Amino acid sequence: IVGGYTCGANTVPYQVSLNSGYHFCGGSLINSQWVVSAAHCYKSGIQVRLGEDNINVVEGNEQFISASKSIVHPSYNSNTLNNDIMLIKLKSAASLNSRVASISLPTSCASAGTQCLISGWGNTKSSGTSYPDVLKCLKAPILSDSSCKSAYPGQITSNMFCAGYLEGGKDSCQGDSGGPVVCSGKLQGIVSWGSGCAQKNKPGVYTKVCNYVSWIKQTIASN
Ligand SMILES: *C(=O)CCCC1CCNCC1
Ligand SMILES: [Ca+2]
Repeated sequence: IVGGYTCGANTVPYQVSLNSGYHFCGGSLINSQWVVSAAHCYKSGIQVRLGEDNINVVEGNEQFISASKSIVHPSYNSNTLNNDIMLIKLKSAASLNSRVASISLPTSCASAGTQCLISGWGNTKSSGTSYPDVLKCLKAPILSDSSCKSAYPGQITSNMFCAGYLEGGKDSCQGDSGGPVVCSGKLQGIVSWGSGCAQKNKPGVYTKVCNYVSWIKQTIASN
């Protein structure tokens, strides 16, 4: 996250770190046995780390659970990143409480101007790499579809939305992929792609979760 602040330990209880010997993507806990992340974060050998703040030190509250299966959306397109969403089932259920809790799925989509919270352990520099130890947060608004399409002509599908600042300086960045975009207590987006990090006129693009609620519910119910 570039231009963000330190969230504070366990203040984002649904945030998870996907680990393969190092942190490579974020995710969101939606129930005790399932996490939602981005399809482009897929790989085998994923260990889900819950209740984290400093990802390089065991501080207490951490729960490390292996993924039993990962389900990439059947229509995911790696070239356009359309349908960039994946579900991960945990080998055992997580222990929920105040430091580890699930986030609710939306009932309606959010409108332009809604302020959301984006969090993650991704790069904090737009020009070069600096990865933080603790979780960073950023408050960002959802932009209008016209500003989003004017920024990325021909690349925005109806399963994506832009959030951020056109002036540059504040954005999600590499390492934040797969993580949550929460607005009014509902998971509305997943960090997906953008051009560089916090560049002027190039906001971040997020997977529009409200378009997948029935798919998520139906997939969880059958697995
Ligand atoms: C995931 O970490 C790949 C890059 C994610 C982009 C970075 C720029 N802001 C939008 C998300
Ligand atoms: Ca830790």
